[PDB]
Amino acid sequence: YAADIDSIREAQARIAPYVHRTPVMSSTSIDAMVGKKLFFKCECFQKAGAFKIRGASNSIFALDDEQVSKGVVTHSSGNHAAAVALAAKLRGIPAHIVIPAPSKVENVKCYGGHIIWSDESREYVSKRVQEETGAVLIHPINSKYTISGQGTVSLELLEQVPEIDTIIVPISGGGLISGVALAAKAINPSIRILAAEPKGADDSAQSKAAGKIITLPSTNTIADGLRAFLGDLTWPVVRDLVDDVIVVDDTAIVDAMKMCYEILKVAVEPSGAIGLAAALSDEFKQSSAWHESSKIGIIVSGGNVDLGTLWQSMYKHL
Amino acid sequence: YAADIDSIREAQARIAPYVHRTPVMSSTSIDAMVGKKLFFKCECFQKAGAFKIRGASNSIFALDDEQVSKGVVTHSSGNHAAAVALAAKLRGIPAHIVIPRNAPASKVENVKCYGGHIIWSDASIESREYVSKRVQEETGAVLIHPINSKYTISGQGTVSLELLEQVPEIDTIIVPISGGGLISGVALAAKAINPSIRILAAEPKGADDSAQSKAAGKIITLPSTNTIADGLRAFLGDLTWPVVRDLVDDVIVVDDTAIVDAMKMCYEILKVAVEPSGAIGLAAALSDEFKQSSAWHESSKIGIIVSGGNVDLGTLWQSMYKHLEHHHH
Ligand SMILES: *Cc1c(COP(=O)(O)O)cnc(C)c1O
Ligand SMILES: *Cc1c(COP(=O)(O)O)cnc(C)c1O
Ligand SMILES: [Mg+2]
Ligand SMILES: [Mg+2]
Repeated sequence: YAADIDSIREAQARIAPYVHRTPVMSSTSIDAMVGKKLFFKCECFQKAGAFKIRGASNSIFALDDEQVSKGVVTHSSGNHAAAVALAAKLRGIPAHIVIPAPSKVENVKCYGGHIIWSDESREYVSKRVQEETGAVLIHPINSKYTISGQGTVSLELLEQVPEIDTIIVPISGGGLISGVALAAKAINPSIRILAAEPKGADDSAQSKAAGKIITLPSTNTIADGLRAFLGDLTWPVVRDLVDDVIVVDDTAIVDAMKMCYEILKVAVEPSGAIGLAAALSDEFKQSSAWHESSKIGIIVSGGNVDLGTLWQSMYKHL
Repeated sequence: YAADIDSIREAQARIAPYVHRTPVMSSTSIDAMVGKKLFFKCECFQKAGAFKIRGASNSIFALDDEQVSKGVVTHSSGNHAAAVALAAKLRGIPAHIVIPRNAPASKVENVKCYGGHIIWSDASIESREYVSKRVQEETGAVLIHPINSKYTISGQGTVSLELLEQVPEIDTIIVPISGGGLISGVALAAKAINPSIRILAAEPKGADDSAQSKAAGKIITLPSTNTIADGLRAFLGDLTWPVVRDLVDDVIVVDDTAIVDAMKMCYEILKVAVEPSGAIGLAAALSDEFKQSSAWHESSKIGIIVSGGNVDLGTLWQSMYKHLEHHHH
């Protein structure tokens, strides 16, 4: 596979000065609903509001002196942008960030990212910047270094809760779940890894059922971080090391988000709540994975969400 | 004073099996805005969504078997109602919770959630008290104070025992104030551990009786209150006032738009789903009043007590359910 336990441990050593060891939270009330013990790995509390700084940090700090000196570049409309900007700030090198985009821009400026605006056009702008500067491209999902950084989530989780027997992971490009599964399977081959995916962007579930990478002409989900398709380095992990993809609709995602805010008191983004929706779902509850499970890790992947509606009403109230 | 370091340590041992040791969080972004290092003590992650289970657990578990046999009773439209119901549930005893009939549906649900025996009342304090008195007469249940008692103050002081162990370098603590139970416990424990620690209250402009009381040199009340900080509308009690008078350096008064700004920052930067009352410590830390004060110049490492996360976000959810439909359309 594109990463392994060795590369993941190298990642952990490399990024440990720069990322938070994020907390695990639980709730007896949610536990009762599911009928199992849930452990929420809170990457919403990671630097920049999501897990992606791990992969971005590993990618950037892994570059030698010669390479990194040209800066880094990426095009992104989401959490990857801020992650690259922060990782580059920590390394001391420029980050050229081609946007787009929603708030997610403010997070890049916060880290001194050099924003180069896009309108196709994303790739052309990213392409021109690369040709002229030589800046190294940092991938949101599909590389050894970001997969490896992402797997550190599993190293921490299994230190924090060593009896975890199943892990539910949100899926988009599959970087997070690939790193998580690779690290976890290496520490304990009997751990079950399950993906959580929205109905209107259910390519990963289709892919697994079809035995081949499926792409979709469009996607239809409020889980804005979950609209990508699998890459050629992540699909093999999804195919071989992930038992199943639990598919849930957006209403279930919102229902789960509501629970995160109201019960856990964690201000997650919709994409970060989907693991809980999966754990609450009939599809999961009526399955063998459920019957065999006892202690389930849930990766709460981020918390970057625009709640401007809320604030407007409050300021209107006066 | 009504409590002391020994009471608070007895509280710690008594409640340790029943409450969460809550985490401390920080943010380099917020630190740069204040110009200081902030440490958020997250009582929003405490059982029942707030710190009050500490005081309520202490009060309930301190009782002997016969005392508790007739149950416990309180009156509250807020977080205290649920804290008493939970504490009572943890010991396996009845809780008579006197609630006004017009109390938020969310706060009633939090009581039902813990199996509280609800006794309904009219909205005035006099009504709540009249009902609370009759329940005590009919049952002999023992009254659990939200603010003004040794056991409640001692339980609240465990917040400081944790926080000062978790971040020993803390030199100032900003604490939301309403009846003054939290800040009294926090101050008594913190000062005993380190008498040079600065304790600051954070209070809404539309409910600034603690600030008025400090200036007057005795307990002052207001003819009404006017704040979105719904847990901060009470007045000081005769056991909390002495501690506020002697051990709290200053009351930082902020308006409701500052509170909303600080709540927004809690959500967007810290990723913590606080209630408005729980954000006021950050509003205080961000204020001109604080930044131009002597306390700011003297301070370096500042603890902020994030006191709770129980807030009705119905408006958010309604908009989200609407948005996902349109999105599929
Ligand atoms: C990108 C993202 C994911 C999915 O990550 P992949 O590695 O693309 O599967 C999940 N949650 C959040 C918050 C994200 O930003
Ligand atoms: C009650 C309450 C306070 C105030 O506590 P006192 O002991 O009355 O000063 C602060 N924050 C929250 C969230 C509360 O419920
Ligand atoms: Mg998908
Ligand atoms: Mg007041």
